[PDB]
Amino acid sequence: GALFVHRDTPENNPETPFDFTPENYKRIEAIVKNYPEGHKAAAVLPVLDLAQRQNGWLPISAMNKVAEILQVPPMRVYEVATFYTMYNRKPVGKYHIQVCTTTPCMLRNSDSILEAIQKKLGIKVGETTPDKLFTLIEVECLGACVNAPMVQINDNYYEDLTPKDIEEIIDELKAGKIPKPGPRSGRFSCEPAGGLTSLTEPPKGPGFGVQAGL
Amino acid sequence: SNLIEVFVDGQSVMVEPGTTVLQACEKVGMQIPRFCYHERLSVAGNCRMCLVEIEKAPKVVAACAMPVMKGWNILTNSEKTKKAREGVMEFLLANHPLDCPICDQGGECDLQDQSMMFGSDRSRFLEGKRAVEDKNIGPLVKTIMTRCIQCTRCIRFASEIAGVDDLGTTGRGNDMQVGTYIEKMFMSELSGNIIDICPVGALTSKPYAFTARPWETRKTESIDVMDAVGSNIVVSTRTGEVMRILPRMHEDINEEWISDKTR
Amino acid sequence: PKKTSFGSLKDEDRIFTNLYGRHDWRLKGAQSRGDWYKTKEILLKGPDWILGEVKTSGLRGRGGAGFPTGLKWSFMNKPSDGRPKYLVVNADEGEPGTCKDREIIRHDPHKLVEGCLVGGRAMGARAAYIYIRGEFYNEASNLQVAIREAYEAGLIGKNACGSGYDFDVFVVRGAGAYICGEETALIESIEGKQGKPRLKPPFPADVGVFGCPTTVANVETVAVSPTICRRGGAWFASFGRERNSGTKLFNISGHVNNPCTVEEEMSVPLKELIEKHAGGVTGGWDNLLAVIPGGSSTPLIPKSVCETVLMDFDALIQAQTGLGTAAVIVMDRSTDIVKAIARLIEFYKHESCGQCTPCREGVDWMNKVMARFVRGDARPAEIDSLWEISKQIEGHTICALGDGAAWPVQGLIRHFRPELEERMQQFAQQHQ
Amino acid sequence: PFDNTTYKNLQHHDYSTYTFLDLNLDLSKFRMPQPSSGRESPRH
Ligand SMILES: Cc1cc2nc3c(=O)[nH]c(=O)nc-3n(C[C@H](O)[C@H](O)[C@H](O)COP(=O)(O)O)c2cc1C
Ligand code: SF4
Ligand code: SF4
Ligand code: SF4
Ligand code: FES
Ligand code: FES
Ligand SMILES: [K+]
Repeated sequence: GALFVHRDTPENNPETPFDFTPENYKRIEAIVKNYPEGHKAAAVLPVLDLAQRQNGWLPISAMNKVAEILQVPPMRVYEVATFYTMYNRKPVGKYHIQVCTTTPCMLRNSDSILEAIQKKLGIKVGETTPDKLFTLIEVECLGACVNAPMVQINDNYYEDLTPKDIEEIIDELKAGKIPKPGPRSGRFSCEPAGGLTSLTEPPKGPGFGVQAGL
Repeated sequence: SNLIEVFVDGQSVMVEPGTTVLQACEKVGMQIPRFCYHERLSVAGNCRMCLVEIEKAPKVVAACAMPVMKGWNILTNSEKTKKAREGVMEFLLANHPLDCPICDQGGECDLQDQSMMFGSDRSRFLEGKRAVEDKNIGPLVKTIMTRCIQCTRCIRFASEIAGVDDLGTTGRGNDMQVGTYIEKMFMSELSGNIIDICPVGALTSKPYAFTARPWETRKTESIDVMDAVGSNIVVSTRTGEVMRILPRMHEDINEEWISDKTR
Repeated sequence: PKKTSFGSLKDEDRIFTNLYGRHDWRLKGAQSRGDWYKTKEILLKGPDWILGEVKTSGLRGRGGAGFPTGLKWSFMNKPSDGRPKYLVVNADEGEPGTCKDREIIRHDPHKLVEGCLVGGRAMGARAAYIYIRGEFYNEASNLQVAIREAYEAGLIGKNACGSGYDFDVFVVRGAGAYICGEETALIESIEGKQGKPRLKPPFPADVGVFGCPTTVANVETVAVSPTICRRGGAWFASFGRERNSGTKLFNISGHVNNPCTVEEEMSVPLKELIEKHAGGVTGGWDNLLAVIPGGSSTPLIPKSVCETVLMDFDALIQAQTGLGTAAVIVMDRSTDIVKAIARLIEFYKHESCGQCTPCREGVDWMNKVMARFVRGDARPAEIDSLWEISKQIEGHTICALGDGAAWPVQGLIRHFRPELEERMQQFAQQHQ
Repeated sequence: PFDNTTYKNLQHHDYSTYTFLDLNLDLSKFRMPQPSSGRESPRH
């Protein structure tokens, strides 16, 4: 969790059952073939991420299994697991809400988004609802700054958010439906709101402007 | 004829290619300050205590890792070098604990001594300090990890010399921690050597704890008889009693290591 | 002849013609807009011709440092020893305020893939690894779909585009770390370690990913290269002031009416860029407080500087800042400028890899001081103290993240020192 | 047929947990054989 030392518990110890399913073992094979022979350790990050997609989070047994598959020392897998922030070393809720609070999103009122989520779910930053459906955390810039304020829920970005929009999104999740990702304001992606200021003409076709000699 | 000419404060020295700036200064008897660098470990370049000015180069280089180039003039005592050392020493001491009276390293501490020779004489750090949990790695090496300066010497020793990959860093940034992550004992026949290489009191001898200060010991250079290698050792005594055993460098025998039984 | 006013880029001269994703992003749509056109001829022209075109265009790195691309890529133009050679495409995109590379990956993936091939050919690389930040999952999947289409059309893989050159494009996802955008930290992450930057030398072109010769290039730098080859370096070099050539993707965020991504000519005035494309500053130009012109790592500039500054590498260096990634963050007069910068320091504190002393300890130190400056719980002598601390970090670290955390502090102290002292005065009076 | 008014990047609304790794598994057949360092790992 917040700590970077591991203490065994009944729910997280070397004997906690974990193993890759037969389908994930085929995915691991293709992952490992993307790298030169003699450098299997390159597959630690994607294989560790796969273990988290199958299981939701990474028990210490999952880290040991990854180290065994790739034949790297287990400590070199613990270092990766604790270095990178997308690995969950404690269980998380079904929907991991990640709100960006870095300056560009703060300037467009990411706090009101954060305050709205806490009210609707009745939790605080870093908590899981007693249903174990939602976990709320703050994150650094998610790479969608022009669509601020925005959140990521699992793999999906939800952008151009107001307090009403995020509440609608959470209700859809609570009702067992995944809402559509992308801006909720009116625009589709990153174009300026209120009409295109560029790229309004039909794009040119092949060979336009090609230099002589080709 | 492969040697190249470089200068240390204007004095010419001929060095073979691949020699680092730090090694070039050694040849003229100048010891660059260091924490992470150890000549028997892989270069790390992370402590930044070895930063030095190259004449006409606007940026200081890490003397321990930078290969020296023909014609370079290394200024080991310029204001630019001295200000780099003072800055780095200041960062090292910001979160370091006020432990010298209770810390066994006191009196033979490279942090203490290099702070005296190369650091400022006062603090301008007005915040609270980091505090770290202690890790249990067996009955030989005590850990007080709040004193760790993250030089990674122990990690590189365990991996490269001892062939054990149990030590690493977990976390990131200011909360980066040296340890084993899980509860694990670093039991190797060469484990005790990480006490010597650790520049600070983070790793200390548990059997030796609290029994003596370095200045009061007498050094008797002697030989190990625990096996047939014949490791060279220093026997520390005080007022007629043996206090500890330390390695004594012998390039052709034990280098600067000893086994745990010897130690 | 030598145009002196820049901007007003026409649509025909825009490279990323699907920037807003209103046309098909898959192979058929990309080929209709001119992607993958005469790629075989470009590859057969040889590495020297491609590198010559890139050198002539005056292209500079779009990743934040702005090194001349043509010279940089030419480090790989050397005979092969035993080792393979690799092109690594930096799609980490972590700099706060920067979201341009996201648009390229999901809307013009085939420009990136074709750029990998052309750029890889110029360097003699056998494969391209595209490192994309782990959060960009849907963007990565779009890119993976486009790569599959390229393999099935014979454009990449064995005998790419029928040129006889073998090339692979791999996608590797990060796992949440801003430092993995740093070129050597990116390589370490691909090799399965913590993303901790390497010291240099060696340089990646000598010892890179898997210990092999490598070039790390930004997504935007790679994606423009096929067009620079098709339309010539001269055409690209005709935009912007000399040594600041080409078109550029700009993100405008913060307190503007229409935050947006847009492609505009290099050396365009900053004020014109905000007004024409972003719909002006919220509350009008007179409501502007400061701008961060190139992402979080560039020093902020105050309104007075923003009136006349041009958006290119040299112009912003004159303003004691930098172009960076060209991510313009606008702050109006209602902004708490101290809190805004204090939040960036907190970002760098959370992103420091912790490897080297001045950043591991120094950035955390600056974060604590800035937190007290926000509340005013400090004394004016600590301002010059903070300045000196930032100078002890800058230039003493392994990688440029330490520099990037020191520069915002220096910009705040340089341009808003009275605001700091005013707040210290308020706190003392209120508490006394 | 020049419609510059709809968003044509809707495919990712249907992506799932294993979309990325399924594409990588699909791509596996198109790759060139990897180079070799000459040993199973740096610890061999
Ligand atoms: C902390 C840090 C983060 C960086 N992040 C990125 C990034 O996300 N994308 C990028 O292209 N370059 C990034 N860079 C710059 C790269 O190290 C490198 O200069 C760049 O990828 C070179 O490509 P270019 O010459 O085409 O710009 C970063 C640098 C630092 C120090
Ligand atoms: S390690 Fe050195 S400086 Fe730190 S408390 Fe011990 S003796 Fe003092
Ligand atoms: S415990 Fe000692 S040797 Fe290991 S990293 Fe810390 S200071 Fe260095
Ligand atoms: S400057 Fe910071 S991020 Fe860069 S290597 Fe040093 S500690 Fe790591
Ligand atoms: S600052 Fe929030 S997405 Fe960039
Ligand atoms: S001794 Fe050179 S950086 Fe530590
Ligand atoms: K020690």
